[PDB]
Amino acid sequence: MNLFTPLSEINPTTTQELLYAYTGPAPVAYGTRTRAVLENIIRPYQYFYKEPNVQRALDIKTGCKEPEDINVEGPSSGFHTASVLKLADNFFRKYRPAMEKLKYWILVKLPKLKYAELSKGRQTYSFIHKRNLPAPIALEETVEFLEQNLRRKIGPTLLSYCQAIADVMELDETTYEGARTYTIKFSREELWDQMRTLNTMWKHLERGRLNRRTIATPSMLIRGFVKIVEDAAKEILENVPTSGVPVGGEEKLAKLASKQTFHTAVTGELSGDQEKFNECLDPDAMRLMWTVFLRKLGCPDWIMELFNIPFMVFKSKLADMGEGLVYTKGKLTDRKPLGEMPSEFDDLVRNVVGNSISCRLGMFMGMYNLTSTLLALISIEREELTGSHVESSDDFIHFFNCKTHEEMFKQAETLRLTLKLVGINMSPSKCILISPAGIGEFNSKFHHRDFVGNVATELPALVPNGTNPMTDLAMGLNVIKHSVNTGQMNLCTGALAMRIFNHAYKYAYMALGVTRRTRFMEENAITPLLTNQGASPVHSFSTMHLDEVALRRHLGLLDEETLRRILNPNNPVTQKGDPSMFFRIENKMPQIMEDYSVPSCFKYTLSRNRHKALLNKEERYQRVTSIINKLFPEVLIQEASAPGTVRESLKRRLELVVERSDLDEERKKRILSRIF
Amino acid sequence: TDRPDHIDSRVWELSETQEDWITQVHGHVRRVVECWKYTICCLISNMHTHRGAPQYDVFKWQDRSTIEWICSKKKVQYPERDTPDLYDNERAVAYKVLLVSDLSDHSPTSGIYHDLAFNLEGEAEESCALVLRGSQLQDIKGFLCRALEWVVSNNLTQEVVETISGEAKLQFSVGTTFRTLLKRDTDWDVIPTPRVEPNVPRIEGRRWTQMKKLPLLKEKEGPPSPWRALLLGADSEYIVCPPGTDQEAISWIHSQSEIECIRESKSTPASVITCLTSSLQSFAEGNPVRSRIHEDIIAFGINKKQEKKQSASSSASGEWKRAEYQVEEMSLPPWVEEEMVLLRSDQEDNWIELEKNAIYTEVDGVAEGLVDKYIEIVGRTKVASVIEKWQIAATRTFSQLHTDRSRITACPIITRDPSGNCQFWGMVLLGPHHVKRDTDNAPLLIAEIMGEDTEEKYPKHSVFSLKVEEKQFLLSLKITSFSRNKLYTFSNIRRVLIQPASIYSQVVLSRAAENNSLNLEVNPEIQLYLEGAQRGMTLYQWVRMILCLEFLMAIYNNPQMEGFLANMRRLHMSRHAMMERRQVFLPFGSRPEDKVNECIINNPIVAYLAKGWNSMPNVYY
Amino acid sequence: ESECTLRALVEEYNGACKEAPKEMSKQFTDYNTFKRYTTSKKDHAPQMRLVYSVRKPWPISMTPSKEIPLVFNGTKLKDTILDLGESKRTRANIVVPDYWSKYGSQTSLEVVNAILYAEDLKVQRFFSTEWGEIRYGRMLPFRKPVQACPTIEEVNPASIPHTLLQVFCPQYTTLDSKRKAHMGAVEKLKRVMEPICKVQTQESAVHIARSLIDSNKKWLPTVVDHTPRTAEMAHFLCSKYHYVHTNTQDLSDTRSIDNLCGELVKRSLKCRCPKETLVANLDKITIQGRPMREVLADHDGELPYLGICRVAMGLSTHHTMKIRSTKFSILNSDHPRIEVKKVFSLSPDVQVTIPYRRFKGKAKVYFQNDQIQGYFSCTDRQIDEIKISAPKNAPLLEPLLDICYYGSFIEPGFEQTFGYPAGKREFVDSFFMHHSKDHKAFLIHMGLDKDLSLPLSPELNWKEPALSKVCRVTELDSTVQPYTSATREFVLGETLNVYTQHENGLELLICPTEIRSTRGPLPPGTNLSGSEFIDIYQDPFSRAKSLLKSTILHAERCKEFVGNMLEEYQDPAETTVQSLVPINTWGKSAKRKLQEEITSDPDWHQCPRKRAKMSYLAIIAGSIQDRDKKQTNVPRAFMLRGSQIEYDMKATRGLVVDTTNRIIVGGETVLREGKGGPEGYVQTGVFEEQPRCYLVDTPDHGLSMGLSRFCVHSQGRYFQYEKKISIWEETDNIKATIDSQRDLKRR
RNA sequence: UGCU
Repeated sequence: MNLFTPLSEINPTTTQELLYAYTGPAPVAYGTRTRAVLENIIRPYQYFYKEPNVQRALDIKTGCKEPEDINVEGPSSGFHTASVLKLADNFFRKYRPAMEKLKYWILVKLPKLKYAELSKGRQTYSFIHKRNLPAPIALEETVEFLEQNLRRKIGPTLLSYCQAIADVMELDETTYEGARTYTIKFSREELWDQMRTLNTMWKHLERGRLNRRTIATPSMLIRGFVKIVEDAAKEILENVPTSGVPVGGEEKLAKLASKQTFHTAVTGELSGDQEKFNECLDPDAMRLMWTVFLRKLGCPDWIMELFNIPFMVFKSKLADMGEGLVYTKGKLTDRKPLGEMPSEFDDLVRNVVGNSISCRLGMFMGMYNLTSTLLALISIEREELTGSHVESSDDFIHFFNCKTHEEMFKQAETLRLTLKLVGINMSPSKCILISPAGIGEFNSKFHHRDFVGNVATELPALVPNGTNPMTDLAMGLNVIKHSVNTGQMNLCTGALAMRIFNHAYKYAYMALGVTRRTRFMEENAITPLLTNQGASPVHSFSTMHLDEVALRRHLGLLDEETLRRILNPNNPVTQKGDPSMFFRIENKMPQIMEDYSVPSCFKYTLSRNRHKALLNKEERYQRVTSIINKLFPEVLIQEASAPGTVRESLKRRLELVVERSDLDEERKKRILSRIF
Repeated sequence: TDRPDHIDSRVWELSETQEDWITQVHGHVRRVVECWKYTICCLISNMHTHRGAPQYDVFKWQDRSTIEWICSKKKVQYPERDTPDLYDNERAVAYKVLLVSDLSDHSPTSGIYHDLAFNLEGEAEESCALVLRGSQLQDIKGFLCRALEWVVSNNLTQEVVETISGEAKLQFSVGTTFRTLLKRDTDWDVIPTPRVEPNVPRIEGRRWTQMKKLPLLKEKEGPPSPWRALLLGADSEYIVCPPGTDQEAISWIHSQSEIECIRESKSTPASVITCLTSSLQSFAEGNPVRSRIHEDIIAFGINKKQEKKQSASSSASGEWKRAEYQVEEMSLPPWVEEEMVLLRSDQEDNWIELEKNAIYTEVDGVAEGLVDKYIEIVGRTKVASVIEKWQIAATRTFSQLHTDRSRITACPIITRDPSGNCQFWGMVLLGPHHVKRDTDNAPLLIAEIMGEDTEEKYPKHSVFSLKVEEKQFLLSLKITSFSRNKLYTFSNIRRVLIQPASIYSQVVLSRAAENNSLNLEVNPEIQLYLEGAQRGMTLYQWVRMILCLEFLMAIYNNPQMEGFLANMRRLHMSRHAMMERRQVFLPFGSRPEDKVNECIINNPIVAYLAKGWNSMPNVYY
Repeated sequence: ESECTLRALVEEYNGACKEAPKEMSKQFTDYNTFKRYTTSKKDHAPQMRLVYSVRKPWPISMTPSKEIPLVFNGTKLKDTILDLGESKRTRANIVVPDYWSKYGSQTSLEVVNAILYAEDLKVQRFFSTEWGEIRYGRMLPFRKPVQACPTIEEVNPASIPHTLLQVFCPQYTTLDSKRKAHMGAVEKLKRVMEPICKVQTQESAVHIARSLIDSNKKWLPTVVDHTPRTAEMAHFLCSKYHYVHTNTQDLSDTRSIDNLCGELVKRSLKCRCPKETLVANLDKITIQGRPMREVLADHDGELPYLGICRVAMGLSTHHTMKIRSTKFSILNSDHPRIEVKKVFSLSPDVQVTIPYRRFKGKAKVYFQNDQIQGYFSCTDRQIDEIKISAPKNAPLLEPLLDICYYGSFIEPGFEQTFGYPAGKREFVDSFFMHHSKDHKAFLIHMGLDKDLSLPLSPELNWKEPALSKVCRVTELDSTVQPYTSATREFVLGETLNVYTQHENGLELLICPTEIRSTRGPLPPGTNLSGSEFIDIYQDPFSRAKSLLKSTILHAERCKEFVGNMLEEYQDPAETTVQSLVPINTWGKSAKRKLQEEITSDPDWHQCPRKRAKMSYLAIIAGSIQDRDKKQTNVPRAFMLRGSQIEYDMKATRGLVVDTTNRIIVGGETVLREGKGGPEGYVQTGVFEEQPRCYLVDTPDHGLSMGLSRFCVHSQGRYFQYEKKISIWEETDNIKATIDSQRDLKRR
C-alpha cells in the first residue's frame, strides 16, 4: 500500500482510484439465503434493548422506547415517539417552501399519477404464480385480478388502483381466472399474507463487501401504495438543502460544494455511514413523521390513511425464508427449515408462517430510501445543530463551523444522539471527523481541493454492449465522452480507453487477424471502409460525439457509391417483418404505409438462440398499440383522449381518413364495405 | 404551473385563498370550477354601464365587509350561507351562476336570488337565456367550450362531472376488515394519535476521542498462501515457434516434444498428461474437439459428484448439526515480492500494440502523444506480456463456451512477435461443460510453460519437462474448474492499464498546468516509503510497479479483496488528512481497523497490501 | 397508390379485431396504460454473449429475401434448412452485411443525404469551429446545467407538443393548438423533415423533430467566462487542465428581446403604478405571430429586463446580482439586504436622498469575476473572512472594490459624501474613481499582517511577495459554488422591482433605474399596434402603420382616439401623432371637419373607410401647430415628417389604400371585404359527431376561407368554431370586473 | 482453428 501513498507530486486522494480491484471478477452468492434472511430478521430484535433479549422483543408491535432505553454504545432499534413528533414539527416549521411543494403535489400531481408507472419496475414477486415475474406481467395480472373480483373497470390513475386494492381486501373469497383454464383460490387471510410477503433472494455481482447480502422484492399489492409515499418524499426532498438523495451526478457535486464553506476558527468535516440501516428503522416512525407533515399541512383524513397503508403493511411483513438452513451429520449436506432442529435462530420459530417469517421491527429492505432520508433529516432540525448536513439514505456528510473544539465535539455528539432518537445509528468504525475541514467523502466521492476524478468506476462500462456494431461503437464512445466531461478521465486516459475499446470492439466482430469474416472479405476483394470491418479508426478524441458514417463521408474515407449501399432503406439485412407508416409533410395523403428497413446494413439483429398466455396477451396488446399508432398519429405526441372504446374509435377514425382520401365516392364505398 | 391555460392569471391568483382546496374532494378541479364561475361572472358584466355605473355588481370572491356595505346601500340583505354571485341594476334581482350537468328538469334553488344555470357545453337555460344578451351568451359559451376542450384533453371528464354534480366519493377510503388486518402488528390506529407531548429529551452521550496514531492491520499466521490464480503470472514463458498459423505451431511443438514428469502433485495426477498429448495431436490435425478417453474422467473430474455423495452416505454417522463453515487463514507468502520484482523486468518487444486513434486537432495530438508515452514506458515489461497471455487465454477459452459439449476442446495460447514467429505460452483444455448459469464452474486442464518451479508456490501443479529443439522448458498442467463470469471478466483484462495511465496522466498534466506549458517528457521524482523511509523515485518506474500491483490485484479479486479495498479508503483518507497536520476524531466505539481485519484471511495480495500499510509510518508530526 | 395505404389499414384493423377480440372492449384512453406492455424484448447481459453470438454458424436473423444469394463464391450466406417459423426465421451468415457493402442494390443520393442529416450537421459544426490554441492551467470547475445540443429554434416546453402536431398532423388539431404552436419552428421543422419523413417512421421523425426543438439541459463542470453554450464540444474545448480558445458569438434574438423589454419597462415606469401597465402591454404585443408571453417563456435568459418581463408573466429569472463586471450570489444570509434612505442635507434647497444597500446579521456571498472565484463572509458592514481562488500575479482591484460596494463595507462613501451628492449614477462613478485612485480603505478595513503565507499583497495583487500582507484573506481551500435547493419564486414590486422570497423578508434581485443599457434594435416582426407605446418604433413608417392598424381594425379605439384628438384630451398616442405630422397650420380645419363629420353621421364608427377618414382628420388635428401663422384649410394629403411617404384622406394612394375589395395599410391588407377574421372566432361546441356545418381540413384552412361555421377534428371530437360577435375580449372584461370590485372595495 |  506504500506504492499508493505519494508524498511529493500528487496526494493520496488522487490515488484513491488505485484502491479498486475492478476489471477483476465480482463476487457471487452460491447457496442458501436462509442464514442471511434469518440474520436480518433477528438483528432488529437484538438491538431493541441495551442487553440483547430476543425473547422479550418478539412480542412488541410498535417499537417505541424511552430515552433511557436508547443504546448509545451500540445499534438501537426503535424510536422515541415524542422526539419524532417534535422533530417532525421542527422540520415542518422550517423549509416551508418544501411543504408548499408537497401541497402542490398532493393537489395537482397526485391525482394525475397513473398506475402504469408501476410497470417501470424490475422483477416483481407475483402473489398468483408465487414466483418473480417482470413488472409489466405482474401489474397486468394484478389489474385483471382486481377487475374480475370487483366486477368493474380500474381507472388509469394510481388512486383508483389503490382503492381497488383496498376494496378487494374487504372480500371474503377472491378468485383468479387466467388462460394457460386454471383457477386459484384466495381467502382474506391468504390474500393478506400474499400482500405482506417479500420474496427474498441473493444479490449477485456486488462489489465492495466481504459478506453477501440478501435483497427482497414486494408484490404488486403494495408497490402501488409505496409509489405515492415515495413520490411525495421525492417532492419534499427536492426542495430541502439537507437532502442529497434526489440529486445526482454533477448536481450533487454542486450541492456539496455549496456547503463546503469553512470560515470559522474550528471548521470540521464529518463523513460517515449509518450502521444496520434498513433494520433499525421502525415503519411506525415514518408513519408518525408523515402524519405530522399532513396534519400541519391541513390535509384531510383519506390522504393520511393512504400514506399510512404501506408502512403498516411493512409492519406486518412476511419475509420469505430461503430453501432451508444447511445441516450436516458427517460430510453430508442437507437443507432443513428453521423449526425442524435447533439452531442459532430457534427464538424466531414462533414467527414462521409457512415458508415465510414475520418481523415487526425494521424495514428489511430499501423500499423507503426517500422516506428514510426524510426521517434522518427531521432529526437534524434542532437548536444545538448549526452545521450543514447532507444525507442520501445512510451515507451522510456533515460540515461544522464552531468557535471551539469542545463546541464541535458537543455538536457531533448531539448529531449522533438525535440520529439515534429516530432509530438511526452512526457506524462508529465508519464515521471519521477531520477537525480542519477540507478532506471528506460522500457516496464514494473524495474531495481535497475539488472532487477528484475516480477512474475504475468507468471501466466496467468499457466492454462492447453486444447489440450491433453501430450501436456498440456509438454508446461506447459516448460513455467515454461522458467520463471525460465529468472529469473522471482526462485526455490520455480518454484516448487510451478509446483505443482499448476499439481493439476489443474490432475483436468481438471478427475484424482482427485471420477469421472467417476477414477471409471472406479478402477472397472477395471487399475493402473494409468501416471500423467494425477492420478499417483504421476514424474517430478521434475530439470526434467521440461524431457518427462514424457521417464523419467518414465528410473526410472522403467512404465514397458515395458505397454510401448508396450501406444506407439503403430496403436492404434485406435489416428488413422489418411488417409494413410501417410514414408521415408526408404537406401532401394530399399525409400518411403512407410501406415496407421499411433500418437504413444501416450493420444494424442487424443477433439471434438470441433460445405465464405463456400472458405473453400472447402482450403480443395482442402490441398489435392493438401498433394499429392505434398507425391510425392516430396525434397520440404519438400527446396522451390519448379519444372517447369510446378502441373498436369504435378506430372505426370512426378509419372512416374519416377514407372520406379525406381524395378518391372516387364509390371507391370509398367499396373500401368501407369490408371494414369489420 | 398548475394554472389551466384558459384560466386568466389574475383569476387564478385571486382564487388561491378563497377556499381551502386541500380538504375538498378534487381540490384542483374544485378550484378550476370556481374559476370558471368567476370568469362567467366577469363575462356577464362585460363593461356594461347604467346611469353612469356598472350594470352588474359582482359579489363573488369579495370581502364580506364590502359585500354587506354595498348590499345595505342597495336595500338588500342575504344570509352568510348562500350569497348571490352578482346583482343586476336593471330588473333588480340577485343572480347566482350555476353549472349543471343537465339543463332540463331544473328548478330554482333559492327564493332570494335567481339562478343563471349553464351546462358544460356552454348552453344556458331558458330564463337565463332571455335575461342575458346574445353577446354574453356567446362569450360564456365560448369560454365554457374552451374549458371543455381543456377537460377532454386532460381526461378529467369524470372528475369535472362529479364536481359539478355536487357529491363525490372521498377519492380513497379504508373499510372495516382491512383496517382490522392493518392494525394487527402495530400499537397505533391508521392515523396514529399518540397522547405524549412532543419533546426532545436530553440523553447522556459519550466523548469523541482522537486518532492520534494510525491503526495497525492484523497480520494472519499460517502456512504461506499458494499461487491461486487461473494462470502462472510472472513465471510465464513461451516457446518461439516458426511463423505460421496455430495448427502449424501446434504440429511443430507436438512433433518435436519430449515430455517427462519431474514433479508430481496429488492434486493433479501425472497420468493426465495423455489428455494434453491427445489434444495436441488432435489440434495438429485440424480437429480441435476430440472424444473422451479413460483419463479424461480424472483430468476433468467427470461424474465426481456421484462417488463423492456415495462416499458421504456410506461414511454418514452421528447426529445432524449446523454447517459452521471455516476458511483457513494463511500468511503472506515470500513469492509476492518476487512476483512484483520479476513482473517489472524489461522485455525486447512492446507487447502493447493498440492501433492509434485518428488525429485531427492539436488536442488529439496531445492525447495521442500522452498515450504513446505511457505505452512506451509500460509496454516493454513482463507484466504487459503476462496481460497479453491472460487476454488471449481467457478469450479463447470463453469463445468455445456457451454450448453443451460432452467432448474435449483444446484452446491454444499463442502470441506472435513483430517478426512473424509464434509464441506458445500454453494450452487450455475445456472438458465436458453442461453449463447453464453464469457462476457454475467449467472443468479445465491448464497446461502452460513455466519459468521456475517452486513447491510451496505451486503445490497443486504437476511440473513436466519439455524438450524441444535442444532446449529445456517446463509445463504446469494444473486441473482447475472456472466459471463463465470470471472467464468473461478476464477476457477484458486489458482495461487494467487505465489506472496507472491515470496516475501518469494526472502527474504530467498537473506539471503542464502549473507552469502553463506542456512538456510530455517529464520524469519527476516521487517521494514514497519504500523500506519504511521516504526516498525519491522516478515517475516511470512508479507507474510500472503500479501497473504490476494493479494486475496482481485484478487476478486475485475476491470478496476479501473487495472488502479490504472498500474499507481501506477511510484509512487512506485519514492518513492523507494526518499528513497535512489535520487531527482525526472518532466516535465512542470507533475501531476502523476491524472492518479491514475481517477481510484479511488468506489472500496473498491483501496481506501484501496490509504489510505495505504497516511498514510505512503511522504517526505524523 | 393512395388506396394501398387504406387497404393496409383496413386489413390491419380487421385482423386486430379478429386476432384480439378483447383489448378493444377497453377504452381508447387505456392506450396510455397498455402501450407500455411490451415484454419479451427484455434481455440480460448481451455483452457476455457477443463474442460467442458473432461466432455462431448463423448469427444474424433476417426476414426471407431473395436479394441475398444462397451461396456466393463458395460461401453459404443464408440458411433455410430449419425454417421453424418460416417467417422472420431464416438465418444469415455474419459476412452478409460485408457482402452487402458491395454487390448490392443502391439508393438515391437524396435518401442518403436525408438519413445523415443531423449527423452531417454535427460533423460540419465540428469542422466549422475555430480550433484555437490550448491554454494549460489549473481550473476551478463550475457545475451548471448546459444544453446538450444546439436547437434550430428554442421553444418553451408547453408549446413543443403543439408545434409537433402542427408540423406532422395539422388535420387533427384545433385552433387553440395552432395558437399555442411556434409557427417559425413549425416552418423550419416542416422544411427540415420534408425529406427526412420519407426515410424515417412516424415516431422516429416525431422524436427527431422534438430533439431538434428540445433543450435537454444536463449538468456538467464548466469553466467561468468560457461557457461553450452547448455541451456538444466540452470534451474537446474544456477540461480541468486546459481550454481551447474559440470565437463564437451568440447569434440569438435574446439581445433584441432585452431591448424591447427595456423599452417597455422604461416607458411603463413613467406612468401610474407601472406593474399592471407592463402586464397589460405584455399581453397585447406579438413578436412575429407569437404573443409576448409565449416568446418571453421561450427565452430563459440571464438578462435583467428579460427577467423583469418574465417575472411579470409569472415565470422565473436566472439573473444574478452584478456590479460592474463582478457577479454576486448570496450563499446564505440571516436577513435580506436592507436599504437605507440616507438623506444628504448638504444644501437647504438642494438635497438628494441616495439610498444604499447593506447587510444586517451574518451573511456569506459568493463572487465571480473573470477567472477570480471565491466567497466572503460578512457581519453587518464588517468583513470577517475572504477566500479567493485566482491566478497568480493577478490584479484584484476591481473585484475587491466591487465586493466593498456590494457590502457597503468601506466607509468613505455611502453614508458620507467625500466631497454635493447628485444622482445615483454620478455618486457611484465618483465612488469607483475615488477608490480606484485611493484604494487604502480596503487595507484599513481588513488590517495588515507580516505573515508571508497570506497571499493577498497590500497592493491588491495575488501571491506577490511583500513585507506585509492583508489580514483574513486566504486561499480557497475547497471548491465553493452557489446552489439553490428550493424552487425560487420571484415577487415583482409595484415599481417593477424583482424580489426573491427570502425567509425573513424579500431579497432584491433586479432593480430598474440603475440598469444601464443603450437602445438596440427591436426583434423583427414586433407588433405594437395593440399596445399603449407605439412610439417605441424609431421609424415613422412603422409608427404610422401601427397606429392606423390600431384605429381601423377596432371601433372603440377609433372612438377614443377621435374623442381625445378633437377635445385635446390626453391620449396614449400623443407622441406618435405629434411626431408623424410636420409643424403645420391645419389643426383648426381638421377639428372643424371632425365636428361636421361627427354631427352628420353619428353612426360613423362601423365603416372602416369612415374610420380611415376620421383617423386622418384626428391625426392632423392632434399635430404640433405653429403659432406665428394663420390657419389654413386641411389638405387632401400630406407628407410624413422627415419622410417621403404620402398619407391621403381619400386613401387612393400612399400609406393607406382603400380599394372596393380590400383596404391596404402600409402595403399590408388589414381588412378583406368578405374573407377575413378581424373580430376573431370562438369555439362554441365540442361533439363526438360531426355538426351540421362544413368540416375544414386544417385549422389554418378554415381560417383562410372565413366561413361562418366550420369544424375541426381532434382525437375523435369535433370543434365547430363559428364567429365572435362581442366587441370585447375576455381579458379586458375580466380586467374591468376585477377593477370594479377593487374600486368598490376602497371605500 | 490467428486481438500483442
